[PDB]
Amino acid sequence: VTPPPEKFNFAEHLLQTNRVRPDKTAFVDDISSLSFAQLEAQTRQLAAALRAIGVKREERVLLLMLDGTDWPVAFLGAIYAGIVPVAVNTLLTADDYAYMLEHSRAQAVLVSGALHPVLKAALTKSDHEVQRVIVSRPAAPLEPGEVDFAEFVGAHAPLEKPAATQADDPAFWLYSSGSTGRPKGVVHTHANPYWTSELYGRNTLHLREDDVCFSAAKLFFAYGLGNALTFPMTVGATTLLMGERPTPDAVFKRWLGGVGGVKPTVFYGAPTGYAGMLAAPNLPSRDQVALRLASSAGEALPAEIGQRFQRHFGLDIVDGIGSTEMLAAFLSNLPDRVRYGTTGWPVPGYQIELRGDGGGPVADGEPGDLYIHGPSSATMYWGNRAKSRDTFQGGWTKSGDKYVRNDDGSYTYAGRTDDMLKVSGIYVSPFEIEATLVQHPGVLEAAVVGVADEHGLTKPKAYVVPRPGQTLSETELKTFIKDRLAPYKYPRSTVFVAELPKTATGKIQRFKLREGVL
Ligand SMILES: [C]C1=N[C]=C(C(=O)O=P([O])([O])O[C][C]2O[C](N3[C]=NC4=C3N=[C]N=C4[N])[C]([O])[C]2[O])S1
Repeated sequence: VTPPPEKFNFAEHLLQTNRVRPDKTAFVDDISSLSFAQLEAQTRQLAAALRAIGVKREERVLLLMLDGTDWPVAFLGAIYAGIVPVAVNTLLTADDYAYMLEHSRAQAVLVSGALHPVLKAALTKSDHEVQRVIVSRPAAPLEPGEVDFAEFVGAHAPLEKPAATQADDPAFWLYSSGSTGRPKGVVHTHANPYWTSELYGRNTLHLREDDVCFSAAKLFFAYGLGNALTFPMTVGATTLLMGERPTPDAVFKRWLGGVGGVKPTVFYGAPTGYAGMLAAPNLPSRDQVALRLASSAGEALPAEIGQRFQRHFGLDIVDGIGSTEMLAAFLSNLPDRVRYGTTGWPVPGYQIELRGDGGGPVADGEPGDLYIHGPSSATMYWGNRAKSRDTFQGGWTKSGDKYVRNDDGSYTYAGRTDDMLKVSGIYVSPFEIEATLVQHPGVLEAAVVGVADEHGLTKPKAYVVPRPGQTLSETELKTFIKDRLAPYKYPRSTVFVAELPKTATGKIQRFKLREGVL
């Protein structure tokens, strides 16, 4: 793979690549579609619109939008103008967005109408620098100053040339959370999604022009950003986007060609999603779908889920591990080489290290801390030098995982080194859940650990000490957590206990809870 030139604008690169297929569908969702030509026009018109309102090169804008054909226009349009889009989760609270607006110093916000209310709350309570709010598909009247995304794009002539960016300049940000502290702004360069899209999308998955890509993982996830934007645009594939929550019925409807007259040939999701679909009553048969490749990421794929998917569809699930910091997978099974119970082999282009307790090599079969050296690594966490020093160490990126290398060169996941839990393939901090539970007036203490469910998938499990003298029923506690935590963070069960095992210094002995002692 030939490195990108030093003068390089990722958005312009993706546009140029597809000037050979102007009338092929680039993106299609429930209500709209965009050829590569139409996408290029609207991308460059949005870039001009953003510059016209005074957003200058290297400044950030907040991109808070459901998956839809407007999403890649917003993302590539900012990048084409040398403006840095900060692409964020659509299921967060006003407080979360308030912090992101201040931390990013976003100068404009591109928001889906359905998300305007939470953004309104975030703008009102924050010390933001937002100059303009641009609402894609408004769901309510427009407040003074705000503009409709389609009118905004339609009102400016396409920018004549891209910003003269370098390949190592920041191009976009994603946020990722550790076990405590604020979400971390992961800064990715113009080069990084070129490397992931060439090394993984093209050379590992073998995506191609006649593919139709469909990702249960949303575009604001690093995984989804590759699956359904950078990978397909790199090979000219057509991408199906879906705004709504990715339930089995929603997914099946798309698999069967219920949207845009296209049937997906490549599907991406988390193992939890695959388990959910395999259990659905209306699982399609192979003759009904056009899938040729099924990708999985976010959490380890239990062998039995892959085996059941293979037995039903005649297709393996290809399990790879990536991270927000590395942007896409660096360890992966191959489409024609799958070993269930492992994450496969290093992606060519990435060097992998397992380090022991002195930082040195570990022997095959023993766990070590995983570190990755690859050309797609994020450069830093914006504004957090301490965590950046901890993570990005002179060419090597600490993943937070432990892995075991097998005799055939494959790698088996062996857990985290930080307490973080991956539930439905999404980061969850047990300390957040604990902190939420102890604000219930009936809870004295709480400890949360991860437990494998019947399918081998990790879920939170809560141990709660009731506050003496307070009626506390499981049902009232479930309702308490319903409106305070996103559903994927719900504890699978809650065990009420009279005490928690504690050292003798006030620390909960969480491993005894993992061990089943209570
Ligand atoms: C491609 C891709 N990108 C991204 C991803 C992810 O997931 O990211 P985040 O959120 O940052 O996270 C990371 C983590 O998670 C986990 N995983 C993933 N994948 C996997 C896993 N594990 C196991 N296996 C697999 N496949 C870990 O922890 C990491 O570090 S993807």
